Amino acid sequence: DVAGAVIDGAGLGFDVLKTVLEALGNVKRKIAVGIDNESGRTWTAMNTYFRSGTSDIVLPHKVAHGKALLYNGQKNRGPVATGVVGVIAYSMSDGNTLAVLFSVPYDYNWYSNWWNVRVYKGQKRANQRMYEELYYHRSPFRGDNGWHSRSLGYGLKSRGFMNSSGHAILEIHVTKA
Repeated sequence: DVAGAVIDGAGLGFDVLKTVLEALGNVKRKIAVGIDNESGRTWTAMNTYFRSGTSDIVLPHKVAHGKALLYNGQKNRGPVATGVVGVIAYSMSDGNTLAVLFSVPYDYNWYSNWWNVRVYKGQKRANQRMYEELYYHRSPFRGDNGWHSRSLGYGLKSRGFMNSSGHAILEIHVTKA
């Protein structure tokens, strides 16, 4: 229980991500993240940048082709009106970086769920700079209960889904172009 689980790629789906959410218990804002590695490359965890919110687990360290990683986060605990906003960075065996943005706001009167995926040339750690590119400059997807596809370059693509609520799930599949 130091890291999030690694499961058979084919196992990843809505019910797995709801089980992850349920284990966090009834906190106001929380996310279950599932990324299926069908990239044909091994991933090695770099880091998670939390702009807001926290996790009691670290990224699964090694995620082979054919494996999905499970991850989670939740709002900072106590009377702060914040959500859970951060960036996951994995190193790929080609020397590049797979980056995932998740954004779950406190106030749905004015803000909505957002996610993003991208491949960076070389070894790039998750930080505020990467958050700002993925959020403000690289056409994030809305957590609109819709599936979205994108060509990542570097011979990969993504297909993913995020729901629209404060109890958020983010399912992503990286496959071969």
